Amino acid sequence: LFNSEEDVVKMSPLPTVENQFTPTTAWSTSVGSGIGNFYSNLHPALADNVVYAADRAGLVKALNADDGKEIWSVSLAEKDGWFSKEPALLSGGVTVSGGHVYIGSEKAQVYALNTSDGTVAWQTKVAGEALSRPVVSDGLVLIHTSNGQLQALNEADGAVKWTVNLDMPSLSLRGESAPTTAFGAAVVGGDNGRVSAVLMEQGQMIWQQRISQATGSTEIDRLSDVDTTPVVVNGVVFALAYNGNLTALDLRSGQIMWKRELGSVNDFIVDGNRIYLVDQNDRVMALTIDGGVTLWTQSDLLHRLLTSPVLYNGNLVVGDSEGYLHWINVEDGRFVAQQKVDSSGFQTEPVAADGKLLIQAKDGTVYSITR
Amino acid sequence: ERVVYRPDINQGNYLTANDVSKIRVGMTQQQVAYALGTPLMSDPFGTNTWFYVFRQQPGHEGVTQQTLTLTFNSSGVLTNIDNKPAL
Amino acid sequence: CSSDSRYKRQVSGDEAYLEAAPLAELHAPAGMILPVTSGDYAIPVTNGSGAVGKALDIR
Amino acid sequence: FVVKDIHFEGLQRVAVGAALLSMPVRTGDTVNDEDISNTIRALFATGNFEDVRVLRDGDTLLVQVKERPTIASITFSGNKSVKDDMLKQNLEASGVRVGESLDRTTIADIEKGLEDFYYSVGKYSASVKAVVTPLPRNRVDLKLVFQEGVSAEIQQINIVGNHAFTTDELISHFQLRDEVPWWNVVGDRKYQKQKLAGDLETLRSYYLDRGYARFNIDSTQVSLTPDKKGIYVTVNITEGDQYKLSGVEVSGNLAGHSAEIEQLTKIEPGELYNGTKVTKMEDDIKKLLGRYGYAYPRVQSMPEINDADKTVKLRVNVDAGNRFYVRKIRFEGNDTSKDAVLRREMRQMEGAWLGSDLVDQGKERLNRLGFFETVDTDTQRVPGSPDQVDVVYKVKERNTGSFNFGIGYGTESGVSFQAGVQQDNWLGTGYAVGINGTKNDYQTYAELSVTNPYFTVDGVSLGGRLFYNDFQADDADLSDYTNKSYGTDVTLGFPINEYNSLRAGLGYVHNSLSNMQPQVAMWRYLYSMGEHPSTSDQDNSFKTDDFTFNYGWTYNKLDRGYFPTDGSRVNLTGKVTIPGSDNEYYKVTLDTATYVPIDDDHKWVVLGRTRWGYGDGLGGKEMPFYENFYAGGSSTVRGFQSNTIGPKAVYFPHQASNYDPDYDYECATQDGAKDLCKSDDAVGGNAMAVASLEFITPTPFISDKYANSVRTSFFWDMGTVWDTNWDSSQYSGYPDYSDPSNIRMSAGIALQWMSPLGPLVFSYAQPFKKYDGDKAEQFQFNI
Amino acid sequence: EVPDNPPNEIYATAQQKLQDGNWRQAITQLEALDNRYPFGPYSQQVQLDLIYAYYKNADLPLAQAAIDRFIRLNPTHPNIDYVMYMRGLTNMALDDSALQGFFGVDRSDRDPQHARAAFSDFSKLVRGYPNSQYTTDATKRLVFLKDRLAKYEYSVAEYYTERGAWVAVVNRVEGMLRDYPDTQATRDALPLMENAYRQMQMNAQAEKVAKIIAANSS
Repeated sequence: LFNSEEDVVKMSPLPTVENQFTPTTAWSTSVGSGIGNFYSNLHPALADNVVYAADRAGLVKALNADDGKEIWSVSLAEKDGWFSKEPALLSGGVTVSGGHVYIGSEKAQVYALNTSDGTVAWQTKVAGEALSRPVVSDGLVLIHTSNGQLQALNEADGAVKWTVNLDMPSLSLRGESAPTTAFGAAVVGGDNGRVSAVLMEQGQMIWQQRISQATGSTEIDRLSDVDTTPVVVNGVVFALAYNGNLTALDLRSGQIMWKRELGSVNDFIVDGNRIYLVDQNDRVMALTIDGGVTLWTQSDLLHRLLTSPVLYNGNLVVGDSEGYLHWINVEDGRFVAQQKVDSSGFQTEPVAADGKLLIQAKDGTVYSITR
Repeated sequence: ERVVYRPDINQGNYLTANDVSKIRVGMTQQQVAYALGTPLMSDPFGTNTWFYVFRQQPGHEGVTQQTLTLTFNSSGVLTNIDNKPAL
Repeated sequence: CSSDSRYKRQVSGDEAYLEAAPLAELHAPAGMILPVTSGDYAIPVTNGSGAVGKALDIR
Repeated sequence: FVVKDIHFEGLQRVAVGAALLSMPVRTGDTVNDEDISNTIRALFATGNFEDVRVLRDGDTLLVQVKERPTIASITFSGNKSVKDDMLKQNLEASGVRVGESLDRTTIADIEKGLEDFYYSVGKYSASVKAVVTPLPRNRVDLKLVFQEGVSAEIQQINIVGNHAFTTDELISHFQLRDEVPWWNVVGDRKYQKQKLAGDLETLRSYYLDRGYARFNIDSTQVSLTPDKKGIYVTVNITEGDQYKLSGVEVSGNLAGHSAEIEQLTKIEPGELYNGTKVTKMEDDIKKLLGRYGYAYPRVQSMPEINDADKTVKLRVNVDAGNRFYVRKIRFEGNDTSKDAVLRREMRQMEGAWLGSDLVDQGKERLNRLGFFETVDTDTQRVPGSPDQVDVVYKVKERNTGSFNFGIGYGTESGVSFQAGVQQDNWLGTGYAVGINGTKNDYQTYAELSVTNPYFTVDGVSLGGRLFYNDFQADDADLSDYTNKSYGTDVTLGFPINEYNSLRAGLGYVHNSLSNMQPQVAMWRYLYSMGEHPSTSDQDNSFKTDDFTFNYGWTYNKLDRGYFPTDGSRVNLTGKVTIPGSDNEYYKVTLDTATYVPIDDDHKWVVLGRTRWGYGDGLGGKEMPFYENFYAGGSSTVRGFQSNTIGPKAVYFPHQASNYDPDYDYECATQDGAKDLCKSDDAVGGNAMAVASLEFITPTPFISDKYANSVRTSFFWDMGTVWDTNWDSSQYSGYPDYSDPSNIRMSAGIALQWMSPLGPLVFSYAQPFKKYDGDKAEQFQFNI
Repeated sequence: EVPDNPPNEIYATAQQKLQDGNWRQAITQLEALDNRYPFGPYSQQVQLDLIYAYYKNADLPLAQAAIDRFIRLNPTHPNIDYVMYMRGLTNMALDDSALQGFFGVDRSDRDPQHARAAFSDFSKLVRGYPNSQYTTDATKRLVFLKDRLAKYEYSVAEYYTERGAWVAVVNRVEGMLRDYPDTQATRDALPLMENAYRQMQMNAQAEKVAKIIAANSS
């Protein structure tokens, strides 16, 4: 009966599968799930020839980022507990700050995991785990946590610096409202449609600003994935509302330079004056910083299960949870290359770092991609 | 009859002996009603006489009764307390 | 349409509610005047109008 | 200007002067072009005028209006399992319905609200699309198009602030489902925030019992996962600590019954805090003092949480109230029957104190009534007086009406017709009459019994059954075992308690066996009576007048009178005889039906119906074989046909019937099978042991409106009838029917529909261990 | 299954499917007017034949539903007297209108929970409308419905004489007593509460209620 009951919405799959820079992987190291069906903040890292990627239940794996071959392992699957061996279940992405790799479990346990071997250099449980990747900077571990609490910890023992409630939504409205740090203030948005700024070195609100609508009397969408962590250029700060409603505003006051309160725009990088975006229906678009004025758009991957866009090999690089990788022009605006390097597929970030291109699929995690 | 078990005659609506100590001739109806409230029987045609009468058959060993009537005047003030037993 | 050549403008079961007389009221002894009138029995009598029961017009 | 006339164009559903009364430009008013423009917006502010075009010719107005009533259709298109009117209530929450007005400016907002309706239930994945057509002379439409994709599906709960207990073990205690295994499919995994709140209180009780007086829930947060389905949950709790229930400090208006209370509040001091049992024990006094007269036993417990030793101290604070509440009762609606039998099952009587429990025992034989579609109550306290209440029992009565008939074997044999009608003490008498009479070409019948079960005060229910039978076996008029019995018998009921209902009586079982068929265990009873007949003819004759004497014990302890679920009821009937009978025997059969629920809402409840037996004499006699026990094709037995499980009618070589035509009546007859043949008929035994275990199961498609007597039931009927006196001396080639391990096994299903024409049970059954001489009927259409 | 007509035409189909006799057709065009045309000034008259023709297939309470459709939607009308009389008449036939009493046993034990409300309606008819065509006939109903509750209560007074709450004997009489001074049932339960007094040894209070009986011998 139920193999035919559902009125699901069709994606525009992939017009113009391209290869002008003929894309291919440099290895295939499926470390493993990873993601699967389990939606998590855990995103890989491509750094120092040490693949700081992880699985959600099992072994910590450092791979050499030249071949995908393993440098070391531990397993921070917590060896016993209530039942046994306690799958990792990370509430945060991979944060590697110094010799400590700060990844927060959904046991609210972030650990100063050694870049050397994975030793917990110190451990700390927090007041509820994270909806963001834990922002470890400036002597602090700024964690946008699930209870709306911005629980800044020490990065030396986990001594909790300050813990205040953020722009808290009606439930866990899932959004990475990670406080990016700039000019002394930690700018944190909020999963309740508003935005804010907070003095980073003491946890004190510079301002908190309502932007747009959210759940509760003006309810918003359930399927869209909004980057509520701003890519912060100089104090004209460019940030989304939680229903993707972009707004250019001051850091120190929040005064709106311009805004894109017109849609649940998904993900973004600030390319100087080329604001590249993903629409809520997974329609790609370029915009500018002087007003969101379009350079180009793309509806080839409409409703496709895309990741956040990155810029590498002079093209907009992105993955999807169908395991396709896409290369769209910096300018207009269609496919320059396309690679379906996976089929389990990417929910986490395509890491256009290290002069390379690392990913994490649902099981087919660690490949480095070339063109 | 020569029967061992019998479904009973039953009632309640009575007073404890403390409630008989709660009452005295000269009390108002209200003075009864502050402690014993309204009766389940008052006197409609004549005076303000209250009643708290109890009945019981204990399964064919006879049938018993407690007739607790409370004779009042017209002024609502207690005039006679007849706590009449069974039979 | 279907009956014992009956049952079109009439009552099912029995019609006991018309054929009786008013209830034979009582003449109380002197002094024993209970409030037996104490019910809701504001039933005022007036000679208007119309028939009774089955014979009463039903448009 | 001052207007001469106003033109009211196009209204057709609302009154025309209602447009004038709403007009501030009315006739006789100084009417200006500002108020003309004000009439445009204000009749738009009526919401009913699809356009308001106020103009005037110098002074005489024309307000040319299209109207936007009548909303004629609100078409709900796309909601497959979602019923249409629950969206219409949100449409009604917008002030919009059939007959209203349809302002097409406000489309998407209530579309957002109906998506907010879709949001709230467990979906969001549906657009809505209001389609409006105009219709004759005014009317407008609302076709609403639903894009019903998917719902919010439970992914995960996380209980943060929990320290000792697994999240997953609480899932097994919970109602929110993130787990249905493929070999444990026992449910479905969807959201509702009340299953949230209940599982909070499940956990709240789950920490109330273990000790955690310091337990609280901080909050909980569903991950609004970006997939329009994903429900990952954090549950912010504060487990606190296993504190100790170390003393009960009961106090208040204790009314001199604290020992009765302390019987309830027997705790262990130093026991870990179990406020769940306190939550029970706090109720128990409100039964107990509610029994004691106190209609409002205002009771406040307090766990005085003593953190100094991590204990709690159970303060209780009691306000008792008044006692003598039961002044009078009201009923509601027994329009087929009597109130006084409902009053005689309402033993809560007036001129008493409040037995709150005694109120409810009045409803137990209302529950043992059978004529109840609910036993349901309105308890109105008579105001101004705490000695006065008037409970107005608002119920739903149960329905009547049934007739059925069977067919065959007629229209080739003589005219077979059976009479008898049923309307249930007859449609509300309390004093019932049982009537039968029928005839085929072989018999003429006259059957009567009268019953007054409800003249009495005890619970005595006598039935004296009188009968004349013309049993003839009109083959020629003979030739196939006549068995005639006419006279009188009695059965009974009673109290010893109000559960007890003593069934007993007298008998005149005047059995005149003539022209008997030669099966051997027919002569099992006839060896005790001393007949020396012809062993191969059917002219033989045996006459007894079994002056039988019934006694038993009906411990009528079964929940409902139509659908019971707990307890242990007997409905027993048997007989022994005294010096004075033709047969100094005993006939005992026994039934056993204990009901205990596993499902506490009782949708899953066992159903018992077995039949036992052990029959013999008090020295020198035996139970007769027309009173033998016949199993298969019956209530307790399925899988075998009518009168099949048992000891067997093992025929002798029938050679003469005194009528046997050209090759008929195969009773191991002369005309075929001239032999001592164990044939296909069960003679029955003196020791029965047969059973059926059945089960209450609901259906997730049958409407609850009438499902109180719709049920699916399953069985495995296991057992045999044996005969402790079935001798192996004559039965050399015939099986040992004295063994309890002749155990026939048949298993199957009942598929019951509430048919308003009587019980129609079409039962499927499979005789896996189908013993000797048993027939098979897998599609049994028997009862 | 009925389409739209001119607004003066559906009256005839209401009028003449009322003249069919198969009762599943009459309401079918009675209702077919006021749905398409509720704005007619005669739609409340359509209710008058509706409450009328609702009775016919033992489908009663839509009459009471259409009785209140006359009331609240329409403030000023004299035909509430019909609506008030059909109110109790709907309220009565729920109690005792079956033909199961065809063999010599009537139905006062059958509980008049709605013919409780029939007394409410007929009391408001005789006070709401004095000279209307239904005031006299409802007054005939107000006589017995009082006693219809009485013998119902007297059955309980018999039942309390049966079971033995002799206090609850006299109250079941007293509930019958204080409301109405007219029934013969008031006369005959008057020794039973006094038989209750005689069993409760209130023989004088029995005699005092027999003193009430004494002048009531008329």
